[PDB]
Amino acid sequence: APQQINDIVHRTITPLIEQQKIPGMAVAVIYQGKPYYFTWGYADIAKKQPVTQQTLFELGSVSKTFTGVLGGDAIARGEIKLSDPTTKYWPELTAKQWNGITLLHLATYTAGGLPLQVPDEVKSSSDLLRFYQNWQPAWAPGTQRLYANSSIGLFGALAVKPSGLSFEQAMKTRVFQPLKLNHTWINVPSAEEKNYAWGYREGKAVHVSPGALDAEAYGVKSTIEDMARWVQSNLKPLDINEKTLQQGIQLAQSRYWQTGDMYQGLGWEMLDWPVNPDIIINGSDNKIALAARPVKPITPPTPAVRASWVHKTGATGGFGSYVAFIPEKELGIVMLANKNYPNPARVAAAWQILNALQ
Repeated sequence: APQQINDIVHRTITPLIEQQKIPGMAVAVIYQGKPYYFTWGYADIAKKQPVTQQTLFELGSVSKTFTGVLGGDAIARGEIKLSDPTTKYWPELTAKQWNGITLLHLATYTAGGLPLQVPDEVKSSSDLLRFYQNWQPAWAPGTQRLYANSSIGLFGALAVKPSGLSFEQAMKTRVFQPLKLNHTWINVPSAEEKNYAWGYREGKAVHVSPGALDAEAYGVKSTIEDMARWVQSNLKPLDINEKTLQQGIQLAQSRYWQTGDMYQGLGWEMLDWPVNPDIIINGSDNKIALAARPVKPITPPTPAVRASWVHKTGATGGFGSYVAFIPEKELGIVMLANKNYPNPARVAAAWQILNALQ
């Protein structure tokens, strides 16, 4: 098998890299619960530093899966409930449109049309309150899914408030450290900058800029080894000894809403396996992924289904990442690249590889 894995990966990824002009890439395949690593190209082109298994990539919105699991862990500690009103955790949010908007709604993009980004002009805490106080919803809570950093970003910031920890402290102590993710960072330390790839965008070497709620929505950087361990932990939560973290991983894969063939978890998105690859490939194009779509609630939320395709795309200006896994098959893939290339190309490649190995 390890050479069959090698050949399916090289047959699929090597043309992808040439077609998309990807400067550097790391891939981890989880096959029967074990990781196999592959690297291509350069972490820093100007310096000709190749990608290795310790290169840090920006995860972009794959960070939402960490936020979802951290929120699930808070649920399992009894610190929050997803049915709780947002205003329970932010009493200054007095404006009337927030009546009935819950943590569930924020976590799952169903608050009623919160926008894709927090505006750049939002810098201070008072800016952020004014932004949400003045937001006018386009839909009633719990009726339309509209993917939004301003939604799940706020979920993450509020979910950690009963703990008394900052979002970064909560994430480090409750998720990163129990799972031994020792090269995963919301802020890369000075000592670790040496491993931090440059992102590349139309001839420019770039790193993600600070923004409001960035840690919660798109701010994690990680290595291909830590992301393989993240997939392992999400594939087999019963191997995790911290009970509320085990339960939080499970809660993040519960099915809270359905739209089309897709189910919204906490951060993670899920479809039944085997999946029609046209559905996930086309559905990752921004024409669908960024569109408003009607949702139906699932009641009670379906406990994490083993025969699922569980996945998340992520981008920053200079990076493109993708994670997919199938709990029933103990099978998954991470793809990290320092160019933001179109999602359907990532999904089709990842599906080609896991399909071959099922």
